[PDB]
Order: sequence, then C-alpha cells, then structure tokens
Amino acid sequence: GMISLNNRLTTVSRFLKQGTIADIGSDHAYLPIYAIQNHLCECGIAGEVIQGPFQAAVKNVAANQLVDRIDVRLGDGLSVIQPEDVIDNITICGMGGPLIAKILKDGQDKLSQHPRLILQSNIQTENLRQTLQQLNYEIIDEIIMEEKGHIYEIVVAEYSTELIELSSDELKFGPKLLNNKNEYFIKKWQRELEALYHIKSKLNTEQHHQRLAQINDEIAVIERVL
Ligand SMILES: C[S@@+](CC[C@H](N)C(=O)[O-])C[C@H]1O[C@@H](n2cnc3c(N)ncnc32)[C@H](O)[C@@H]1O
Repeated sequence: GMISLNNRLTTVSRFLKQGTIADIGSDHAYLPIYAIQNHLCECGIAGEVIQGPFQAAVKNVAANQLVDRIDVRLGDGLSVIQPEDVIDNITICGMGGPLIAKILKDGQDKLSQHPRLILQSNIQTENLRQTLQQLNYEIIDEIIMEEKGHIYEIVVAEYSTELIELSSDELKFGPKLLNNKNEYFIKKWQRELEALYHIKSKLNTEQHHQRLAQINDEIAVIERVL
C-alpha cells in the first residue's frame, strides 16, 4: 500500500495469520496499517498506554483512510482487549523481554481464544520465554536479526493443551535460536560476554559477592554455549 516499515517490524509482519491483529504499544499504528494495506490482516486494534501515542495512532489511521478497519484504544497492555474481540494475532514489539512478560502475565485472562503471539524483544528475552511457558504457550519460530547495529529477537508462539517445559539454556538463548546459531546470535552473546566482563572491571570482589556470583555464572553459561 503506502506505509514503509523497518526490517524489524516487516519481519514480525511475515508471521501474521489472516484475520485480526492486536498490536500492543503500537508504533503509531504503523504495523496494523501496513498489515491491512498489504492484505496480511483485514482488521486491527492498536493499543496505546499514553495520550501522545494514542492521538498519533488515531491521526495516522485517519490519514490512511482505515478508521473503519483499525480501532485505536487507550489502556495498559492487554487491558485494551475487550470480550467481544476476535483476535488472530497479538503483536508486542520494541520492548524489553521483562515488560512483554509482565504484559502477558498480568493480562493472561485476555488470551482465552488462544491467539498467535508475535513478540519482538529488545533485551533479556529469557523473562518472556519463562512467562510463555507458564501460559501454556509453545515457541514455534524465532528470528534473531540486526538493524542500525542493534540485535533484536522475534519469538512466535502458539497455545498448547499441555505446558511445554524449556531448559535453562532454551529459556535464555531460545529453543529455535540455539539450534541455528547464526552470525547475529554469536554477535549478541559475544557482546553480552564483553558487557559482563566490563562490569567485573567496576566491582570490587571483596564488596559484591552476590552480584559477582550471578555475573560469573552467566559468563560460564555463555562461554559453554558459544
Ligand atoms: C519503544 S516503543 C515500541 C513501538 C512499536 N511497538 C515498535 O515496535 O516499534 C514502546 C511503545 O509502547 C508503549 N508502551 C509502554 N508500556 C506499555 C504498556 N504497558 N502497555 C501498552 N503500551 C505500552 C509506549 O508508550 C510506546 O508507545
């Protein structure tokens, strides 16, 4: 159609099922707009937690003549989801893994129709995988990619009638990403190693036993997997 998306959100779009997208903390509604303009979805919901992004989303939907196809809603996380909604995809992008985890856990009652989740985590994706496990979700695909020098992870999950247990390594590194360790996987975890050794340059070993035990364990895990 009209809108151009970054590679990060275009990658997310390739996992959308037909029907309705609910985009939580939406990018000015640009992902739902793109999804409808490109015939990936026929309807959208754009959730925003504060007024500025809310009004920008309303403006952009109007400007793209999609008022009757994308509902822009003000509320925190999955609170925007209403009981009459029929939702085929929930997208939560451009957030840290812990925030996406808290949105899904706090909003777990909104997942009863078992939509596909497409989550794009900026950092600490382990917390998100822990939460998906707790919610009877199963990771079906993962992408790890780079844009403007920042490495992002995309996690695609669907409901399972039994809880799917992941190992510590799977939770931290990704059960799909671990089995397909591409250049961006290596780059990400080498950078994390550098960051963890750099913290050890700033912490006296006499004064930070607890924090240093966690950092040294994390280093050992990454050094084993790399
Ligand atoms: C970094 S931007 C991400 C924008 C877009 N999803 C993307 O991937 O580029 C984070 C957006 O999420 C919104 N946000 C943060 N906390 C939120 C929450 N609890 N519920 C909904 N939106 C939230 C912010 O206000 C902001 O609009």
